[PDB]
This record gives sequence, C-alpha cells and structure tokens, in this order.
Amino acid sequence: EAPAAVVTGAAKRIGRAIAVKLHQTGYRVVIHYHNSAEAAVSLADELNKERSNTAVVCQADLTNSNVLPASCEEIINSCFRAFGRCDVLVNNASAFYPTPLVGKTVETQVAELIGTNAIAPFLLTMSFAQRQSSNLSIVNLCDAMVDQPCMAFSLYNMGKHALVGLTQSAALELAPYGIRVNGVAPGVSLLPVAMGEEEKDKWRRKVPLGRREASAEQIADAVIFLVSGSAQYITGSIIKVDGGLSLVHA
Amino acid sequence: EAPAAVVTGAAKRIGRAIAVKLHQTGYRVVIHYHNSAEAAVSLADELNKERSNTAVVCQADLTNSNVLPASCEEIINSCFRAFGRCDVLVNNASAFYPTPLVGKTVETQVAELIGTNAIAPFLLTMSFAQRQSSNLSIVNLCDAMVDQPCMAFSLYNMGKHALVGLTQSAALELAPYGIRVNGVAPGVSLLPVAMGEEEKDKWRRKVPLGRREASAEQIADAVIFLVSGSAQYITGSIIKVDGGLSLVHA
Amino acid sequence: EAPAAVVTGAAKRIGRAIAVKLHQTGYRVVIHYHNSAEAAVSLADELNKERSNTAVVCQADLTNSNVLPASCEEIINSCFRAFGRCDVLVNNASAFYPTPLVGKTVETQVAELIGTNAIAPFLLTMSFAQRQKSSNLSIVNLCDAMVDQPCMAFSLYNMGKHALVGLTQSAALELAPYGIRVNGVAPGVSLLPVAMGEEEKDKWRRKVPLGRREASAEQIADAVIFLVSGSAQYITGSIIKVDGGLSLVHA
Amino acid sequence: EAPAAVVTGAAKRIGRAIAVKLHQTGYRVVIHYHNSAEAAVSLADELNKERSNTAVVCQADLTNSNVLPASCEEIINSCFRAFGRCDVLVNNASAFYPTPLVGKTVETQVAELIGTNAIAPFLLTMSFAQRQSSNLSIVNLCDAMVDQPCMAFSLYNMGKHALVGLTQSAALELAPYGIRVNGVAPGVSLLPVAMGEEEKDKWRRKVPLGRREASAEQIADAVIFLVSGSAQYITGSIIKVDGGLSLVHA
Ligand SMILES: NC(=O)c1ccc[n+]([C@@H]2O[C@H](COP(=O)([O-])OP(=O)(O)OC[C@H]3O[C@@H](n4cnc5c(N)ncnc54)[C@H](OP(=O)(O)O)[C@@H]3O)[C@@H](O)[C@H]2O)c1
Ligand SMILES: NC(=O)c1ccc[n+]([C@@H]2O[C@H](COP(=O)([O-])OP(=O)(O)OC[C@H]3O[C@@H](n4cnc5c(N)ncnc54)[C@H](OP(=O)(O)O)[C@@H]3O)[C@@H](O)[C@H]2O)c1
Ligand SMILES: NC(=O)c1ccc[n+]([C@@H]2O[C@H](COP(=O)([O-])OP(=O)(O)OC[C@H]3O[C@@H](n4cnc5c(N)ncnc54)[C@H](OP(=O)(O)O)[C@@H]3O)[C@@H](O)[C@H]2O)c1
Ligand SMILES: NC(=O)c1ccc[n+]([C@@H]2O[C@H](COP(=O)([O-])OP(=O)(O)OC[C@H]3O[C@@H](n4cnc5c(N)ncnc54)[C@H](OP(=O)(O)O)[C@@H]3O)[C@@H](O)[C@H]2O)c1
Ligand SMILES: COc1ccc(-c2c(-c3ccc(F)cc3)[nH]c3nc(N)nc(N)c23)cc1
Ligand SMILES: COc1ccc(-c2c(-c3ccc(F)cc3)[nH]c3nc(N)nc(N)c23)cc1
Ligand SMILES: COc1ccc(-c2c(-c3ccc(F)cc3)[nH]c3nc(N)nc(N)c23)cc1
Ligand SMILES: COc1ccc(-c2c(-c3ccc(F)cc3)[nH]c3nc(N)nc(N)c23)cc1
Repeated sequence: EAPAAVVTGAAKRIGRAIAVKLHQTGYRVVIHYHNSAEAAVSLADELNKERSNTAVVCQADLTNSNVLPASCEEIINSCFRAFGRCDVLVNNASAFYPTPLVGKTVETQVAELIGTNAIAPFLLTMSFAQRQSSNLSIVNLCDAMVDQPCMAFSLYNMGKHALVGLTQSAALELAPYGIRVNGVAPGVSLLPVAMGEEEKDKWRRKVPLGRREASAEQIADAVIFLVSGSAQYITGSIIKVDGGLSLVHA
Repeated sequence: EAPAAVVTGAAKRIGRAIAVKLHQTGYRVVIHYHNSAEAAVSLADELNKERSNTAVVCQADLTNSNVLPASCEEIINSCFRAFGRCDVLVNNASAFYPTPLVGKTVETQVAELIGTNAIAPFLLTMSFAQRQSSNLSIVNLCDAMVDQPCMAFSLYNMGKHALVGLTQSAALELAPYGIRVNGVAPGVSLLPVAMGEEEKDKWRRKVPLGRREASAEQIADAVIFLVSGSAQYITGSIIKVDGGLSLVHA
Repeated sequence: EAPAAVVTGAAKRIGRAIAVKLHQTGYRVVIHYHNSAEAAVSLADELNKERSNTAVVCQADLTNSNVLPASCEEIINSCFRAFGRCDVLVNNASAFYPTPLVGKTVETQVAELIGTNAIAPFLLTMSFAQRQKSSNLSIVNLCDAMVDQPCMAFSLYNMGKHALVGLTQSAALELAPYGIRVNGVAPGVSLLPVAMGEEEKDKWRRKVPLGRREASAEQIADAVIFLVSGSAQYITGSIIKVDGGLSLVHA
Repeated sequence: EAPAAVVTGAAKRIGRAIAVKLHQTGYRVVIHYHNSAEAAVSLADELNKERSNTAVVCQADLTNSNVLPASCEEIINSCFRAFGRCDVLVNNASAFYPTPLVGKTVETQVAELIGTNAIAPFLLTMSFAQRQSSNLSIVNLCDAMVDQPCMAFSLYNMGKHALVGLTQSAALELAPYGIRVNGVAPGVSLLPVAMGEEEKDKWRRKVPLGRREASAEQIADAVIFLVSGSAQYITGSIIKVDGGLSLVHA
C-alpha cells in the first residue's frame, strides 16, 4: 500500500512542486490550500487522472486563532480519512509581507505571519504525532536568509526562526517514535511577475551559483531526499537550497 | 536629567536584578509585573527610598491576544507618563513550562509561551520605536541552550528562537534611528527553591565554569554592559552568560 | 563516458563506503590512502572486478608541510592520469586524537590535525579548481556535527573541522562562478571501532535520540551521494548533519 | 599588585587600543609585535612614562613553523619575566590578504594566515594555561563576517573559523582552572588610511548603525568588558562589535 503525505499551501509554486514530486515518487497526497481553490482542485484532478484515488484537497486558514488547533487537526484527519495513514507532513504554507516596526491591524499581522510560519506547523506536528516498515517524517520550509533578514519583515523572520526551533525541538522529542523532523531552506525562488525586471535581475545578480533563482523543482528535490530512505539517520537538519546566496556579504 | 528604562517581569529574580542595577547606574525604572503585585511595589518602594520619584510599577498580562498590542503600548506609555522619556527597554518576562507534542488548553499554551517570549517583545519594540545625544537600546532576554532544547519545551523554545529573529530584524530596521537591539542569553540561573538538592546538583555539575548556576547579578552585568556607552557600536549581538554550559555535549 | 571522483582516506570505514557508493552510482574512483595499502588495493581490485578499469589507488601523507601543495596537486593529477577528468572531490581523510592544552611533538600534532582536516582539503580544492580551468562538478567535505560542542582535549581537531566549515563556505562562494558546488556532510557518532570497549560503545549509542545507535558508513555515504547528484544542483555552501539528533541533546 | 596582559600585534591599530585600555584600567602589558618595532617600543615608552615599568615589548613572527611553539612560549615567558604573572592573553595579531583558489608561495600563505589567526593563538593558549581573587582570561579577536566571507580570502576565513573552535574548545577545557576564553568579532574597523575615502564610504554605507566603521576604542571596550569582573560567568562567548553589518543581506 502506498504512503500518504500532507502538503500545506500546495496549490501552486513550491508547495505544488513538492506535492507533484511526492506523488511521482508514489505518495498519495492531501493538497491543503487557503484561497487558491481552483488551482488545488485542478491539481487534484491532474494527479488523480494519473493514478486513481491518490489526491484530495483540504481547505484551511492557518492564521493564528482559538480555532487553529482544530483546523490543523482537520488537515491531518483528511489524510487519514482519505488514505488511512499519514506518513509525511510538509509545512510549506506561509504568509509573507512587510510588517514595519515604525492596511491590516498589527493583531492580524501577528496572527497571519506567526500562525502560518510557526504555530500551525507546531499544531500540525502535534496532530501528526498524536495519530501514530514505516518511514515517518516532517519537512519544514524554512528560510536560508533568516540571519540576514529583509528590511521590515520582522514578524516573518520571527516566524521562520521559530520554525527552526520547532524543527529542532520536534526532532528531539519525536525521535523516540521514529519520526524525523528536518527543514529545507530556500534562498530566492519563483520571483513574482508583479516584480520589475530591474529588481528581479538585481536579485538574480546576487546569487553566486548561476546568477539565477531556484526553480520550484530544485526545492522539491531537497524535500524528497529528506523523506526518502536515503535520509533515515537525518533528523534536526536544515538543508539550504540557495545557490550560495546566504554566503554573500553586503 | 536621568534616563528611564522599562524592565518587563521585573518584580523578582533576573528582572529585578536588571531593574536594580539600572537604577544604581542612574536610571529611573518602570517595573512591569503580571501576578507579583506585592514584590513589585516592594521593589519600587525600596528604589524610591534611595531616590525619590525614580520608580513606578505597571501591571500587564503579556499573553498573546487581540489586545496585547494596546497592553504593550500602555507599558511604553507608562514610562513617558512617569518620566517623560523612555531610553531603554529590557524584554525579560517569560512564561516557561512543558508543552509536550503527544490543564491549560493548547491555545492557552501557545498564547502564553509565544506571547511572552516573542510577540510581546515585538510589540513593546514597536511601541518603543514609535514614541521616540541619547543612548537608546533594547535588550532581549534570550536563551543560550536554544539549539539544544529541553525535552517537551517546544513552544518555549520556538518563542526564544523567534526572539533571536526579532533581535536581528529590529537591530537592522531600528539602526537608522539610533536604537541598538541586543540580547543576553543566560544558561541556568536561579534554581527554583522547590527543587531537591539532588536535581539542583545535577544541573550544577553540568556547568564547566565553577559547576554553579549564574547569579542574577551576573546576568544583569551583561545587560548593563549592553545598554552602556561601552557598547555603542554593538547591535544585533546576543551575549551568552552560561559558564560554558552550551558547549557541553551529551 | 563515466565521471570520476577522488575520495581521500578511502581504504577503510566511511571513505570506503563513499567510494563504493560513488562507484555503484557509475563513477570511476581514486581511492586515496596513507597507511592502509592492503585495504586500498583490495578495494580497487574488488571495484575493478565489478567494472574493469574504474578504480585506482593513490598513496599520500596529508600532514601539513611545505610539499603538501605538491602532494595534493598530484592526487588530483592522478585522477586525470587514470580517467581523463575529475568531477568530484570528497575530502574525507582525517587525523583524530586528543591534544590536551595542559609520543608526538606539538608541531607534529598541529601538522597532522590541521593538515588533514583543513589544509589538505584547501589545497586539494585549489588543485581541483585549477585543473578544471554535460558536467556536474562538486566537492563534499566531511565535517562534524558536534563542532560547537567539542570533545574535551580535542582542540586541534576541532579547530581543523571549524576551518573546514570556513573552506566550505569560502570555496562555495568563490568557485560558484565556475559551476563548482562545495558542500559538507557532518556525521555524528558513526561506525564505532569494533575494537573499542562495548561499554563505551553503548555509552555513546544511548545518547543518540534517533534509534539509540551510531550511523552506519552507508548512511553517511547516502548524504554524499545526494550532494554530488543532479538533485542537488542549486545546493552550494550547505552542510548536511547526519547525526540522528545527537547535536540537539543538551548536557 | 597589578595584573598583567599579553596583547599580540599590539604596536598599532586595534591591538594598540586594547593594550592602552588595559593599561589605563591598571594592567601591566606585554606589547607583542612583528615588524612595527618603532611603534611598539614607542608605545611601551609612553606607557612607562605614565607608570614606571608597566610595559615591555616582545618581538615574534607568529607564522606557523617548527619554531612557533617555542616563540609562543617565550612570549608568555616574557610576561612572567617582566611582571611575575600573566592574567590575560589577547590574541589579536593577524595576517590578512587575499589567497585565491585559482608573490608568496602557497605554503607561506598557509603558514602566515593559519599561523597568525589560529595556530599561534592555540600555542599561546597552551603556554598560558601551562604557567598558571584571580580573574584569568583569554580574548580572541575573531571576525563577525566569518559566515559571509570576502571573495578570495579562504585561508584567512579558515583561520578565523579555526579561532572560533579554539575559543570554544579552550573555554570547555580551561574552565576547571578558572580561565575564561571568549572572543570579540569586529565588523569593519580602522579602515586602511591609504584606501580612498570614496572606497571607504562604499563600506561605511553598508553599516546599519551610523554608516560608520568601529573605532579601535569601541572594539577594545568589548575586550575590557570580557576581562572584567562584570564577565566572570562568561566563557565560550563571542561578542560581535559590528554595528549591524553581518545582518545585512547581499
Ligand atoms: N519563494 C522563495 O524564494 C522562498 C524563500 C525563502 C523561503 N521560502 C519558503 O518556502 C515555502 C514556499 O514558498 P512560496 O514562495 O512557494 O510560498 P508562497 O507562494 O508565498 O505561499 C505558499 C502558500 O501559502 C499559503 N498561505 C498563505 N497564507 C495562508 C493562510 N493564512 N492560511 C493558509 N495558507 C496560507 C497560500 O495558499 P493559497 O494560495 O491557497 O491562498 C500560498 O499559496 C514558504 O514556507 C516560504 O516561506 C520561499
Ligand atoms: N533562569 C534561567 O535559568 C534562564 C535560562 C535561560 C533564559 N532565561 C531567560 O531570562 C529571563 C529571566 O529568567 P527568570 O528565571 O528570572 O524568569 P521567570 O522568573 O521564569 O519569569 C520572569 C517574570 O516573567 C513574568 N511573566 C510570566 N508570565 C507572564 C505573562 N503571561 N505576562 C506577563 N508577565 C509574565 C513573571 O511576572 P510576575 O511574577 O509578575 O507574574 C515573572 O516574574 C527570561 O526571559 C528567561 O527565559 C532564564
Ligand atoms: N566516525 C565518526 O563518528 C565521525 C564523526 C564526525 C566526523 N567524522 C568525519 O568523517 C570523516 C570520516 O570518518 P572516519 O571515522 O571514517 O575517519 P577515520 O577512520 O578516522 O579516518 C579516515 C582515514 O583518514 C586517513 N588519514 C588519517 N591521517 C592521515 C594522513 N596524515 N594523511 C592522509 N590520510 C590520513 C586514514 O587513512 P589510512 O587508513 O590509509 O592511513 C584513515 O583511514 C572524517 O573527516 C571525520 O572527521 C566522522
Ligand atoms: N580591522 C577590521 O575591520 C577587522 C575586521 C574583522 C576582524 N578583525 C580582527 O581584529 C584584530 C585586529 O584587527 P587589525 O585591523 O587591528 O589587525 P591588523 O592591523 O591587520 O594586524 C594587526 C597586527 O598583526 C600583526 N601580525 C601580522 N602578521 C604577523 C605575523 N606573521 N607574525 C606576528 N604578528 C603579525 C602585525 O604586527 P606588526 O605591525 O608588528 O608587524 C599587525 O600590526 C585582528 O585579529 C583582525 O583579524 C579586524
Ligand atoms: C525577489 O523575489 C522574492 C522575494 C522574496 C521571496 C520570499 C522569501 C524570501 C525571504 C528572504 C529572502 F532574502 C529572500 C526570499 N520568503 C518567502 N516566503 C513566502 N511565503 N513567499 C515568498 N514569496 C517568499 C520570494 C521571491
Ligand atoms: C534547573 O533549574 C532551572 C531550569 C530552567 C530554568 C529556565 C530556563 C532554562 C532553559 C533551558 C536550559 F537548558 C536551562 C534553563 N529558561 C527559563 N525561562 C524562564 N522564563 N524561566 C526559567 N526558570 C527558565 C531555570 C532554572
Ligand atoms: C564513540 O566512538 C567514536 C568517537 C569518535 C569518533 C570520531 C569523531 C567524533 C567527534 C566528536 C563527536 F562528538 C563524535 C564523534 N570524529 C572523528 N573523526 C575522525 N577522523 N575519526 C573518528 N573516528 C571520529 C567516532 C567514533
Ligand atoms: C574596508 O576596510 C577593511 C577591510 C577589511 C578589514 C579586515 C577584516 C575584514 C574581514 C571581513 C570583512 F567583511 C570586513 C573586514 N579582517 C581583517 N583582519 C585583519 N588582521 N586586518 C584587517 N585590516 C581586517 C579591515 C578594513
């Protein structure tokens, strides 16, 4: 019988490549999404057309609130309800926007940025662990630039630092169950086309390896390795996939 | 005219030692507290006996909620109300208890450990910046053992990692305003009186330097250094004060 | 035709497993060794029996000295001599023994610990890059998951392994324009000497959160294979811990 | 009676500022030097004029060779000869120049960059330890940009990483003797007097805190703090004194 994985924020961009690559490797997958319903549903169709009964969809807001624990439990539950098991969790979903220290409320900024990037990953991790031969693991989408943060993204960066903390703490705490917890830390990948050519190339010119952003597939490759049998002794590790961007001084 | 400082969770233990050492250095202090009313006024009493009108108390719960931003604004506001300025913020209050992955609810556990250790510091930092030959700085109380966490303290540890991220991001963004932002990372300090001499010795003997815990004063000494004119070019630095504990492998 | 790799200290233990796995992946291999000549030739024979003309040995002392640059240069040269190319360098060879701060002279200690763990890796990287000026060129340095929590009395070893982290980063940055990726793999406790005491063996096993045992050489090798592969093409400057959570365990 | 200190590369720039501060705080100093004999002897003279026989010079090449151990031992011996004791060692001397991976020979680059930045510090540490109300400590001059290194400075950068491991390894190992081992990590300080101001400003503009390099004195202030009684629980720590520079992404 095939293993199953939950991928958050999986309707597009990096989460989609991850869900696609896990599916190609043999996984059944739960495509979590928030607002991208059409793309989630359309991906589920694509994957199911390739192999029947291997993909479902689960909508949830991962903003921090008093009902976030039950939503995270719902997400993990979908995977069991559809597939009867849950082997892999990929914490990919993430809010990302500036939150200057000096038009949505600060409460909402904290809830969105800390909820998606950290608290939801923690609650999902609880629900995953609570519901457990096997190769169980969690992969958290972290950030190669966490120690050289973008100006005015303090809550995003707090969120991501907290994700590193969770990766470590859950790796220690869940190792007795044979659940590995690791991370993949992208540099720059999938530049928005909202973005100017000048600004894109300015970012591209900073990357040592190839003067280019990562493709979503390259990020997914790292995730796949971490869940694979070739990573069985690896827990609490964060693999940068940044083309050397973080090594470049100001 | 004396500078003024806010110390969070200043009624006892490390916070009190910070507030005390700041006051001796010539600062007027706002002694924030949550539950320890008696200890807080008893400290302010004592400090005011030495120097008239140089200390006030200020009660605030620093648990995360939709009113937390107003609470943190009010703490900063209290310093200005009493003293007409706010030069120094020390983020010291911290909730601390196990939150296993497998009768506080989890929503409460998230709110208290992530609110106190991270979100409240963010919001106090926002409010501090917003209100501004000065020497303005923030010092965050961090944790030297953040990369080798205690078992079943994932939320606490998430919050302490988030505080590192804030220290860095805020150091960066507030540098243009002359506000330095730094941390002190204690090891083991002030063992609970509750604990048996067995368990105390066990922690003590882990410390390479002298097999003893840090005194409150030793922690305060590092804080005072960071706020002083001797740390004028220092920003985004976190100073361990751990007697070498973080270096000791398992 | 098949790519080629140099693996230093490859006659035995972790380097042997890395050489094996690269070979099974399709690489031709230079098995470098220092004293373990019998094991090296045995290993070359066994790989060549599997695919004729795909393995050579190359003997060298990697202690620091005024001729280490020439020795490191010759190791690279011998992969070009045998196979016409050098696609992968794995810096694995390493001297490991206490050097307390309070038989061998201290100058010998310095030369061996810093030479093998850091300076030979630097010099081999230089030679590798120099000889370069359908290809996936990379270097993998065998680092150490425990470097920020060192063993007591192992200061020169630790200084070496920290230096190697630096080389990994500096070389990643500098060799990126040439398409040469540089990365690390950082074992925890792995492949315990069968010789060492069982009691001591258990002591260390018991410390590892994941499975309560040491890594197998093959587990370390898996991470090298990943980093040299086409699935790691945007990865440079990274060090992958393969430690079962050992570095996360406080005192 | 007064404590004594060995400062390596103390004839000029940051070393000199450290020697002077230490002396101003009450230390007797050994002014080590390599080529700057005029500046070394002249410093010793200015300090002795201030307090009789409180300064001596000591010349030594700290390039790695077969004689470096004896040279390092003779440096410590010079302290005991002059003052009957040696309480503090500051590892400051450092070669710094590019060594591209692609007319000194390479073995001489290795010898100088690794000798001065790591191996001499190690040997000086050994001889210091061997020779031992007491406050004994070592401050190693590290580098805040070690993880974002300058292009083509691999040997320097290796040397400075190595110096981090020494700081850690030696802290752990010498704690039982009450010898603390810490470091200070400048960003950019004391730009070359010969570098064009227009080049100098390219670096200054990178610094968040004040768009300025550190003064020699600002770096020395951190050293003074680490050697003081205010830092008696601090070992294994590296204090950045970098104005934010290492937080700035490419
Ligand atoms: N792109 C990069 O260069 C880069 C760099 C560093 C780190 N990373 C990390 O790698 C991961 C993927 O990056 P990405 O650029 O592909 O991410 P992204 O597209 O910015 O976000 C991925 C998904 O997160 C989901 N999301 C956002 N807010 C949410 C909420 N409140 N509740 C639930 N889901 C929410 C969205 O789902 P819907 O579309 O369904 O609304 C979105 O599609 C992220 O964790 C990111 O932080 C990426
Ligand atoms: N002690 C150590 O060994 C150690 C180790 C590593 C890091 N640290 C860090 O250094 C700092 C000081 O440590 P400590 O042991 O002195 O701290 P603590 O005694 O555990 O906590 C300090 C204060 O935080 C306040 N606090 C707790 N929950 C709160 C809430 N929901 N709202 C507002 N305030 C709240 C409490 O105030 P009231 O009493 O007024 O209720 C308490 O007096 C902390 O930030 C800590 O994490 C300490
Ligand atoms: N085993 C672990 O738990 C562990 C933990 C952390 C890191 N690592 C790292 O992983 C790598 C491999 O580990 P390992 O245990 O397999 O290594 P090892 O057995 O200690 O050493 C591997 C080989 O290094 C070679 N070597 C030693 N001194 C040399 C010299 N002066 N010149 C040339 N070669 C020399 C030896 O070759 P000959 O036999 O031919 O003399 C030896 O077989 C090392 O870089 C190590 O630091 C291992
Ligand atoms: N300046 C910065 O911005 C910066 C940045 C990061 C780190 N740091 C570190 O902070 C420390 C002081 O920096 P700095 O700029 O003041 O250093 P520096 O001027 O570059 O060099 C300090 C002294 O090192 C001595 N030295 C050089 N080669 C030597 C050798 N082969 N043997 C013995 N001594 C030798 C020289 O002594 P003589 O003049 O007597 O020959 C020189 O005056 C250094 O460790 C440096 O790496 C500085
Ligand atoms: C120039 O185009 C981009 C800029 C930023 C992101 C991005 C990052 C990110 C953070 C720090 C950093 F140094 C580089 C990237 N984290 C992100 N997290 C999420 N959920 N979405 C993103 N789109 C990003 C993606 C593309
Ligand atoms: C053995 O007696 C103690 C045990 C823990 C703490 C403590 C820590 C802490 C965290 C990790 C670690 F390795 C050592 C200490 N963080 C803390 N944070 C707060 N707000 N209060 C505390 N009381 C502690 C204080 C004394
Ligand atoms: C309990 O039996 C072992 C003890 C040490 C090693 C070892 C390490 C190592 C260093 C620090 C640490 F925390 C764990 C392992 N580095 C090594 N490096 C080399 N070149 N060979 C080795 N044999 C080792 C292997 C097995
Ligand atoms: C802009 O003018 C300067 C450039 C370099 C240095 C310098 C550094 C350094 C290293 C990395 C980095 F990102 C910045 C500085 N390390 C040094 N080490 C020594 N022994 N001397 C120095 N003179 C420096 C000083 C001034």
